[PDB]
Amino acid sequence: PESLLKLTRALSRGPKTAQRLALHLAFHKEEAEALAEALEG
Amino acid sequence: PESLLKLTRALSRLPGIGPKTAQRLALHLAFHKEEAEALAEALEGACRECGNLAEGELCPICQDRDRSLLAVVESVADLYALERSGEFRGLYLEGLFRRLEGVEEVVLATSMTVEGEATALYLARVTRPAYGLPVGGSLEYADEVTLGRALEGRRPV
Amino acid sequence: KLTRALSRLPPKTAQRLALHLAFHKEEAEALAEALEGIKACRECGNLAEGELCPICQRSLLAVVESVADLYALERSGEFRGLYHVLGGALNPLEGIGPKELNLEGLFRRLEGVEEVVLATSMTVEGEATALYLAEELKKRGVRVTRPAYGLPVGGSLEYADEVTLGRALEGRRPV
Amino acid sequence: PESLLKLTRALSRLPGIGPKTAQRLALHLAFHKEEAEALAEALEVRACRECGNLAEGELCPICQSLLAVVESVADLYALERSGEFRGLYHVLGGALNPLEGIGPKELNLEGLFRRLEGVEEVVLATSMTVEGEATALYLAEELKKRGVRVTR
Amino acid sequence: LEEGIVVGRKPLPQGDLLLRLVTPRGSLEAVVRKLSLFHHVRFQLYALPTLTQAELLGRLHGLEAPRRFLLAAFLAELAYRLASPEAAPRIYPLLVSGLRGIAKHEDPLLPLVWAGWRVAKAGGIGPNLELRLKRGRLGEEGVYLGREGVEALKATLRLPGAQALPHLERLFLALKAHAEEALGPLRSAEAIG
DNA sequence: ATCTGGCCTG
DNA sequence: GGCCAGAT
Ligand SMILES: [Zn+2]
Ligand SMILES: [Zn+2]
Ligand SMILES: [Zn+2]
Repeated sequence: PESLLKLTRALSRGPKTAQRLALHLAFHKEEAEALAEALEG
Repeated sequence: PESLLKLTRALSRLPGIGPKTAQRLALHLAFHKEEAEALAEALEGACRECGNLAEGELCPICQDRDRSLLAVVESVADLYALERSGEFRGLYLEGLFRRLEGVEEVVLATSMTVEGEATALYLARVTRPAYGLPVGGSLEYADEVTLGRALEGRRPV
Repeated sequence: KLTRALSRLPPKTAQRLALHLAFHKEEAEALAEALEGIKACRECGNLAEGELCPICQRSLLAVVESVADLYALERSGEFRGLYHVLGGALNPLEGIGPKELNLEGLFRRLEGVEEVVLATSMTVEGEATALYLAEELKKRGVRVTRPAYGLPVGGSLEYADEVTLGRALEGRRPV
Repeated sequence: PESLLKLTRALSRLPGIGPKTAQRLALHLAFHKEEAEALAEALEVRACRECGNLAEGELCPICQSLLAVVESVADLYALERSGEFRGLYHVLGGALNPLEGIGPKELNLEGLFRRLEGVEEVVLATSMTVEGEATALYLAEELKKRGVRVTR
Repeated sequence: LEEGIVVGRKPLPQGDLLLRLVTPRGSLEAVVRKLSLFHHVRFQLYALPTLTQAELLGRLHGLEAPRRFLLAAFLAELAYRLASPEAAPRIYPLLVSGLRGIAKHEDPLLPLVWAGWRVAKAGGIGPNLELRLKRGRLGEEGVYLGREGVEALKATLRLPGAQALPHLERLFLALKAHAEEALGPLRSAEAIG
């Protein structure tokens, strides 16, 4: 999935943790929104 | 500097990163706003009938598929892996008994973890994949229990 | 000559040990003595004092690619049959074929009623050898059995290959 | 067999080995019979005439100004892989350990005494270990009193 | 990152594996620490180059037949021996098409020879067809190809494969002789009897 | 002088 | 698998 790979790649800026976190954020919309807000913040 | 507190808490909450790792990541991202903005601009770039997560009420499995075959999956990572596999045309525990209606064979796609073992024992047509040796590699790079089970699971051909 | 011999062993530790051996003649002589002392059973193929192993001195038989595999199987403890040790596997790329294997030695030990476990490698070549031996056995009137394909113990689904999963599915068993 | 037992004993006795590793290598050599005699023939260079180091030939490459002092060949190999220094060197036959009982009389240091002639600078390439550092400092003090320049 | 096929598996005594692959950019040899045969795979090489990542793109399940496996190994070996970097962009699609044909068609020998003749033509080893072909030249010596065989060979060498198939619906012997004359003996030639 | 539990490299 | 810190 494109957004998944984009997330794993941004997190890579190991791959297994990058993947686990991308999956978690995909499965936790609220937490991912809060993280995007804090990053904008 | 009070703004960074919420960011540190947010990164701390996710599993696999400690509070000091989160603080280090926040500090590294504080003076590197170039890739912080790149990540922010790159960020943008489950149905009851299945249990699959997808945009929209109906998943792509619901949206050329049959209701005859239903497989129970432990985690959605395995669901994505089997979607990358594509060997079942069918649709994709405690609630299994009251989902038995409309199901004529039960597919068990759960992993072989001890939790899956206990769930299977508790739940005791139903089918389960076999225990055997993998493909490729070297016979000297295996484990004793797998050898024994393959010797006793030896099939006739 | 020393560096290459030390590297053949399955870098810095190899070198330190070679240096120590150079500085410890007695250990090197003892090792040469043990090597001369060390310098396959006619039927089983395992180790043996002299000609026949203590076991030799049988309805089940296990075909195996190498002696290491035989020993692994015996360590498993779930096999008390006999063995026939081939010289390898078929390989056109290495000029290995019916004129290179011990087929005729195999046929001197086989009988009509028997089961031959097909413990070949899990490759295209090992599978081709398995099918070929099975056909040769069905022609010569003997049962053919094949170990179960499936998932290994302690294996995760995410990291399993698509072929292993497909075989697991196709070979699914009732419970 | 008993030969396998003695081979495993010999392998376990030598440093830097595991008993499980020893057994697995014994079985591997039971599987490979040509590698046995190959290692046997590869098993069978002496002390340098001047320095006394192991030499591929007649002189060690050190001989073929600067003077470094070490205790093990691993230090020399780390130096050569670094490869920033070309002067003379040395290897010592021990380290002055109070609990072991090693003494300066057991050291090879009169060779260093005569070697002192025509030495612009010396480097104390001692091991980071505290006992080795103390021994190196004590030797450097014993050599400073003679009137030679000592550098770190 | 590169995409190619698996045509060589040489086990290494230290538990590693020697891999031989060909891409549309040329053949190569690679190694792996500690991907099955005849699989179209996309792989990333690091430098013999050491493979780091591999992605499976398809499996040819029907190759497990003994004769079919032998013919596929023959085709792959001939392709590799003809795998020049300049001809690689031509041979690679021909390789894939021949493998698919030998996997799917009832008789593997038909698409096998169909792909092999075109690979020989495109690899600079095109035989001179201007009834028995010897060292790639027609004459009274060599394997008796016959008028029908000569016509089918000319049609395959000139017409595209679509209408070349009906013509070919013994040339294998001539192709093997020509390849042996051009490049020397073949390791896999012992298998067929 | 002995002995348990944490650590790094693999 | 193998080496070290700290209490008895
Ligand atoms: Zn759905
Ligand atoms: Zn025996
Ligand atoms: Zn010298």
